[PDB]
Amino acid sequence: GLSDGEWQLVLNVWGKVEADVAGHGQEVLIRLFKGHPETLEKFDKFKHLKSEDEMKASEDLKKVGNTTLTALGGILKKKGHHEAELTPLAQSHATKHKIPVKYLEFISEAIIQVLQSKHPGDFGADAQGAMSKALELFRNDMAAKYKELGF
Ligand code: HEM
Repeated sequence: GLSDGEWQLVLNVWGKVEADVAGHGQEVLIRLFKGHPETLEKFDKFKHLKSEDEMKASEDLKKVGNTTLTALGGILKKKGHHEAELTPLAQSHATKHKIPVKYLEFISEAIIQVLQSKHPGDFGADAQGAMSKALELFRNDMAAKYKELGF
């Protein structure tokens, strides 16, 4: 339940992400791995990255980051009516990448932390609150799909 007004602030912030998705994507993943290092273990391609300097140099990290944020933007733009963009995501993350719902909370916070560090003048009190409700709706739908898949 975001109001139209909140969907709008979400989409205005998202616009800044879209002017550089791969740079924001890389920062988001280095923020999650620095803050919850155990999340790094689900990424077989990144098992072996040892420093922030190796994460910054990694070509595959830039790509997964990019892919992650392109898929999130596609959902957000649906404004809550994302059942179909969401199912395949839940299927893959539940059954193949095996991501627990808590990890969805860690990535939500890295996303907020990156928007906050990069766009402080555009990520005021209002945009913070709208963004945060949108990520929460996203986690709650994911969790519901998980339960339904029997996980
Ligand atoms: C914003 C929430 C997320 C979105 C939108 C997202 C999106 C995606 C997409 C679109 C793919 C590629 C296709 C697929 O396998 O479904 C992918 C792959 C993957 N995701 Fe996520 N993801 C999210 C959260 C996470 C989290 C929190 C983790 C682990 C902590 C994770 C782990 C993985 C792994 C291990 C892969 C395979 C990557 C590879 O080596 O190519 N995802 N993700």
